[PDB]
Amino acid sequence: SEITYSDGTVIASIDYLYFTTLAEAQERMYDYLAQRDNVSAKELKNEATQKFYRDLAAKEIENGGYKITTTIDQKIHSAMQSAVADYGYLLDDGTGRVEVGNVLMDNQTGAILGFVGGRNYQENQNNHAFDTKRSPASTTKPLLAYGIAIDQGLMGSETILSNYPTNFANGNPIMYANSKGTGMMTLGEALNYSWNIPAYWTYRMLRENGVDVKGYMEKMGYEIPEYGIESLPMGGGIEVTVAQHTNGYQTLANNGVYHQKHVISKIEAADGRVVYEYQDKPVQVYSKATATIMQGLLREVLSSRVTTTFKSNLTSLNPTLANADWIGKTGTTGQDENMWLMLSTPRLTLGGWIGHDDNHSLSQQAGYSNNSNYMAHLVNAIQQASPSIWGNERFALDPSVVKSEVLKSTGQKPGKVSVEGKEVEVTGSTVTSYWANKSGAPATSYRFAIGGSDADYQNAWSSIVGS
Amino acid sequence: SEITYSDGTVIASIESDLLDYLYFTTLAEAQERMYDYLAQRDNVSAKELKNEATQKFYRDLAAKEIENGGYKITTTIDQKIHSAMQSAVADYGYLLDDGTGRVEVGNVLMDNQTGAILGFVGGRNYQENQNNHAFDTKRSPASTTKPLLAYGIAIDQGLMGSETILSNYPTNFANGNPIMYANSKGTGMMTLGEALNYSWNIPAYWTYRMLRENGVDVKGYMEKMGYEIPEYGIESLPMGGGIEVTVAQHTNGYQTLANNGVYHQKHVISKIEAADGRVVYEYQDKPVQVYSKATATIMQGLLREVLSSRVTTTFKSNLTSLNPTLANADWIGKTGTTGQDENMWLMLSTPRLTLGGWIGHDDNHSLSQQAGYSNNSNYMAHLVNAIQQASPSIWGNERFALDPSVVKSEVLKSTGQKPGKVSVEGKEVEVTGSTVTSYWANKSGAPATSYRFAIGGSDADYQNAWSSIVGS
Ligand SMILES: *[B-](O)(O)CNC(=O)c1ccccc1Cl
Ligand SMILES: *[B-](O)(O)CNC(=O)c1ccccc1Cl
Ligand SMILES: [Cl-]
Ligand SMILES: [Cl-]
Ligand SMILES: [Cl-]
Ligand SMILES: [Cl-]
Ligand SMILES: [Cl-]
Ligand SMILES: [Cl-]
Ligand SMILES: [Cl-]
Ligand SMILES: [Cl-]
Ligand SMILES: [Cl-]
Ligand SMILES: [Cl-]
Ligand SMILES: [Cl-]
Ligand SMILES: [Cl-]
Ligand SMILES: [Cl-]
Ligand SMILES: [Cl-]
Ligand SMILES: [Cl-]
Ligand SMILES: [Cl-]
Ligand SMILES: [Cl-]
Ligand SMILES: [Cl-]
Ligand code: NA
Ligand code: NA
Repeated sequence: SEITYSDGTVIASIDYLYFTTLAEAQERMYDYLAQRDNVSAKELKNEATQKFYRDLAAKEIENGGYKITTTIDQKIHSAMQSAVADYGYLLDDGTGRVEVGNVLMDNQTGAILGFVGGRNYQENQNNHAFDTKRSPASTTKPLLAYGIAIDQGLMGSETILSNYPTNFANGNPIMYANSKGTGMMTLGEALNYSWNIPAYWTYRMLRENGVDVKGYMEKMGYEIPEYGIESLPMGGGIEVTVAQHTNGYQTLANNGVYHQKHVISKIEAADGRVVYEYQDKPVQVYSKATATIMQGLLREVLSSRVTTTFKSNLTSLNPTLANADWIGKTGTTGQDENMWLMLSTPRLTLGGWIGHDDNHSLSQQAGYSNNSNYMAHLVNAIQQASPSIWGNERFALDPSVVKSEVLKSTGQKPGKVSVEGKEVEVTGSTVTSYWANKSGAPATSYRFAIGGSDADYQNAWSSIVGS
Repeated sequence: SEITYSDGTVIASIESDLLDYLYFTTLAEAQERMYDYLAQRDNVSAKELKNEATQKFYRDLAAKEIENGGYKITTTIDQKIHSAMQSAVADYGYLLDDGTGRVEVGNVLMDNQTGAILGFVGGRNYQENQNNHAFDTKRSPASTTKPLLAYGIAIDQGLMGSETILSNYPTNFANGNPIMYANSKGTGMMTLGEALNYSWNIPAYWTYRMLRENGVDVKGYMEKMGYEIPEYGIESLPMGGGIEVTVAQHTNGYQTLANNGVYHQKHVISKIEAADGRVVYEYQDKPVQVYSKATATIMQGLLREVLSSRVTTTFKSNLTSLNPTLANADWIGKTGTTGQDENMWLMLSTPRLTLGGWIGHDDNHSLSQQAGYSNNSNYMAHLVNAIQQASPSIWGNERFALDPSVVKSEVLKSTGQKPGKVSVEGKEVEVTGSTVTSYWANKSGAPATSYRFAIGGSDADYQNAWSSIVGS
C-alpha cells in the first residue's frame, strides 16, 4: 500500500504528513468497511464495534495493495514545512514555546494543498492543524452573526449597531479588552475593531427572528452542541480544528459556496476499483450577494490594520504579493490563550492558529503582531514554491447585490422620524449600503440600529439632532 | 586638496572647474568652514561681513584656497554606511512611487552624541535629478514639529506631564474656520499619549497657546537647536504652519530629544588641515542643554509609543518583518503630514542614532493618502536594515530610560491631576476613579485636579466633560 501526492509521487508505503494522510486514509477505509458490512449507525454508535472497525481499517491498509491519492502539493507542503522551521521562532514571545497550526485550502474544491501541524513533529507530536480544537473567538463573527444577518436581509454593509455598554443576563458587563463599550457604529467599524457587543446584539436578533443558525453552521460541517449561549457569536461554546475552520472561510471566499474539506482524493484496490473517491457536493450556504458583501468587509479588516499587522508585514516581504486581493479576520480568546488569523484570496484560504498545548496565556500582541508576521512569511514561502497559486484575481460584488443610499448616521434611508413626539426630518451625509435582500435598506426609524436600550437611543438621537 | 571619509579614505580630489551628492555637500561645507577661517585670519568684523560684495570676495577666496591649496578635508561620512544608504535608495526607492509621479526623498543619519552626519540620501538618483533633498530642500515639518515646539516645551516649563489631558473638542482659528485634522472637526478630552499617537491638531494649538499666554521663550528653545522661524505669532505654528526646514536641520532637533535633551550641532566636516600642518578648522564640541534630562526622557517614552501604537506609521511592523531583532532595538519617532499630503516626514531614533526622512515632489503636488503611513515607513525600514547590515552594532542595544530627576505623580486617568474634591459649580464633588502614574519635569509634580483640568477647552466643553466624568 502506497500514499501519494496530488501528482502521483509517493509519499510513503504502509513527519506529520505521513500520520495525517494515513489517519484520514484510515477513516475513509473505516466508512467504506462499515458500509461494506451494512453496520447501522446504532451499532456504529457502539464503542467495541468502533475499536474493531478502526483496527480492521488499519490492517486493510497495511495488508491491502491500496493506492491512496492525497490532495497534498509536494512543493507547497514542503515549502510550508521549511517556512515553519525557518520562521516558527517568530511566534515565541516569552510565554514558553508557542505551537502553531495552518491549513492551505483550494477555495473552489475544498482540497487541502498543504498544512503545518506544529513547530516540530520530533519535539511534540500533537497535530494542531487537524486534531487540536480551540475556540475560534472573533473569527466566529463573520460566519455566525454578521454573514447570517445579511443573508436574512436584517442587515446591510453600512448598517448601524450598538456598542453601548450592556450586560449579559447574569448582569456582568459584556467586555472587549478593557472596554465596557462606546456607542453606535457601522458594521465595518464593528468588524475592523472586533467589538463584542455588536455581535451579541446581532445573534440576539437572529434568535428573535427565529433564524435557523444551526442550518447555516451545519452545512459547513460545524458541530456546536449548544446554540443557546449569549457569547456564541464571540466564539464562546465553540471549539474547532484549524482544518474545519478553514472550511468556513473557504465558504465565504468561494462566493458563498461550500466544498467539503478533504486530504484524500482516491483509494484504489490492487485490481484498481475505487474503494473511495472524493465526491463534490457544492452547497450554497450564503447567497452570492451575502458572501461578496462579506468579502468587501473582510478586505478592510485587513486593510485597516486595527487587529493585525499582516498587510504591513507582507508589503515589506513581497510588495507584489501584498497586492493580491487579501481578505481576512482575526480572533483572540479572552485571556489571550488562542490567536487566529484567517486569510483568503479568490483562489485559496489559509487558516492559522497559535497557542499553548496546555491552554495558558500568550503575550498581549501574539496575535496582532507575531502570528501576523509569521503568516506573512508563510504566505511568501507558498508563493516562492508555486508562484501563481494565490492568483491576482479580485473579489467583487455579485450583480444581485442591492445598493441603497442611506444616511451615514443611521445606516437607513433618509426621511421623517418621530423623536419624542417632535417628528423630525432626518437629513445629512449619505453612503452606499450594500444589501442581500430585494428592497435594499428601510427608511430610517427611531430604532435604527442593531441593539440599544432606550437610554442609548435617547443619547444617540441627541447627537444626530445636532443636525 | 582631498576630501576623505571619517577613516581617511579619499572620496575625491578637488580640482578647478573647466569653464555625487557626496562630493558637492562635503565640498560646499568645507568651503563654508574655509570662508569662516579666512574672514577670521583677516579680522573682518561680522558687521563688515554683512557687506554683500564682501560675502562674494570671501566666498570666492574660500573656493580658490581649496582648489589651489594642499588641504586635507576630513568628513564625518562613514563609507560603508553611506554606501549602504545609496544602495538602499537605488534598490528600494521604487517603494515610494505611489502613482503620483517620481517621489523624491531625503534622509540624514546622525550620531546622537556628537551631531556628526554618518550618511545621507540626497534623492532618488543624482544623474536624473541633482536637487539635494537632504541638505537644500526646505518643506514644512508638519506634525513632527509638535514634540519640539509644543509638548516638549510645555513639559520642560512644568506646564504639563506625561498623562496630562488636553482638549480635542472642535475649535476655530481666530478667523472662524474650524481647526481640522484629516476630516475631523475634533473629539473630546484625551491624554498626551493619545494626542501624540494619532497626531491630532487641536491639542497642539492649545499647547502653543498656553505657552504664549505664559510668556515662554519658545524662540529661545528653537534657536538653540539652529531653527530659523521668521514669525512665531502664528496659530498653526505647532502643526508646522510657517516653518520650513531641511532634513539635516530637522534631524538635529530630534537628535536633541534623543540625546537626553543635549544638542550637538550637525556637521559633515570634522577637520581641515594644510600640507604644512596648519589646522584651519576643527569641529569644536559645544553641547547645549536645550530641554532638561527629565523632559527629554519623558518625551522619549511618549515617542516610543507613537511608533509601537502604529497609528500613523506601519514602520515597526515593516521592520519586524525585515529584521525582527533590529525591530527590538529601542525605537522612538514621530510622523508628519502636510495638509494636502504634499510632504511626509518620518523621524526615528535609537539612543545612539537619529534618522530623519522626508518624501514629496519637487513641484509640491500631492502624494497619495498613505504615502507616509505606509510607503515611507516601509522604505525607511528597508533603509534602517541596510544601515544595520553594513554596520551591525551601529544602532546600538541601549534603551531609553527615565532620568532619576523625573518626578512621578499618581493621577486620575480622567483628569490628569491628583484625585480630590472640585468646585463643580455649586455641589462640591469628590473626584475618585481609575489611577495612573504621570511623569513631570518640575519640582512638585502634577496639581490637585482643578475645574479646568486640561490644556484648552471651552466652557461648554468642560460642562460636557465634567458631566460625563461625574457619571460614576
Ligand atoms: B474577538 O476574538 O476579537 C473577541 N472575542 C472574545 O471576547 C471571545 C472569545 C472566545 C470566547 C468568548 C469571547 Cl466573548
Ligand atoms: B500632522 O502632520 O499629523 C498634522 N499637521 C497639519 O495639519 C499641518 C501641517 C503643515 C502646516 C499646517 C498644518 Cl495644520
Ligand atoms: Cl509534515
Ligand atoms: Cl504534487
Ligand atoms: Cl459573565
Ligand atoms: Cl439555531
Ligand atoms: Cl466543528
Ligand atoms: Cl437553541
Ligand atoms: Cl479526507
Ligand atoms: Cl492595503
Ligand atoms: Cl426584501
Ligand atoms: Cl552620494
Ligand atoms: Cl517666542
Ligand atoms: Cl531652520
Ligand atoms: Cl512673537
Ligand atoms: Cl560641516
Ligand atoms: Cl601648506
Ligand atoms: Cl513594538
Ligand atoms: Cl501595521
Ligand atoms: Cl503622587
Ligand atoms: Na481579534
Ligand atoms: Na502624521
